[PDB]
Formats: sequence, C-alpha cells, structure tokens
Amino acid sequence: SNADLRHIVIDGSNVAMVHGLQHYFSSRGIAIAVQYFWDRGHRDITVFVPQWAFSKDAKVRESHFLQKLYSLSLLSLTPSRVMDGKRISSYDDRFMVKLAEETDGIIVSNDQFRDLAEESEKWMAIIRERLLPFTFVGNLFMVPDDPLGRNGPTLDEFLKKPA
RNA sequence: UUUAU
Ligand SMILES: [Mg+2]
Ligand SMILES: [Mg+2]
Repeated sequence: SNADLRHIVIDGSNVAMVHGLQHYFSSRGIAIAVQYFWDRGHRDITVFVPQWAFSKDAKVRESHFLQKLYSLSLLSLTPSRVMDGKRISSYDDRFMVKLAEETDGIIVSNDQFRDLAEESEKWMAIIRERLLPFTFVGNLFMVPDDPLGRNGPTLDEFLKKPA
C-alpha cells in the first residue's frame, strides 16, 4: 500500500483449526486469512504449516488451498517426521517468532506464546506488541479494530511501521 | 510441542 506495511506471519495450523471448529484442519481458513491481508495491500506474507500437512497419510481438509498458497510463494513448511510410528515435529511456534523478529512483522494466531515470551526481552516484547488474534464466522475472517484493547493502537497503526 | 484456549 504505502511501503510501510508490516510483514504478516500466519500460524497456519492455528488458523486452520479455528476455521475447522477444532475438528478439521481447514485449509480454506488459511486462504481466507491470507486474502484478508492481501486485500489490505500486504505483499509480505508468510504462512507456516508443518511438513505433515502435505503428507498423503494426514487428514487435512481442502488441501488444494495449501498447494495454491505454496505456488504463490506464501507457504513455508516446518519440519516433521514419523520415526517408529511416532511423529516428531520441530516446534513451529519458534519459527513464527524468529521470522517476526527478522522482519519486524506481526503474528496472526490465537496462541498466546507464553512459553516463548519467557525466553528473551526481544521475544517477550514481540509477543506483547505484535500478536494479532482473530475470529471466524463461517468463512468470514474478522480481526479486531483494537488488537491490544481499548488503550492500545488501532488495527491500521498496528499493521504499519512508524514511517 | 499433530493447532489453540
Ligand atoms: Mg503451534
Ligand atoms: Mg504454542
């Protein structure tokens, strides 16, 4: 938009699960979230999902949305593997906070990241000021005008760098 | 830490 927009880091698992009412990994919800930011002019957007969310064996709903996002250079995969029928995953939350640190971006998630805030002042601060929670109503993605509450910034300010 | 609260 104005080249002062922040990078958007999306917790894909969290978004998909909310869209799927904590039952389905609903890929459509991730595409809807991306479209929301895209429509505001954001062009720096990264969705993290685990490697398993492309595995043939895994139950993911409407997985072709993930393929669309991958091909648009919007999707990155966090490591996971099955050893002795035991799935081991790298903790995806660390990638999100790290990327947010690298980019001065915000994280779209209803996760609170309590465990990672405790780990440094840089990270503690990202988690206090750069976390953007969200709601779905069916296929309508809704984000608060007041992401940090009544005395915090507006959404518009929140999604920009002081330029 | 097979996504959260
Ligand atoms: Mg997570
Ligand atoms: Mg977490």
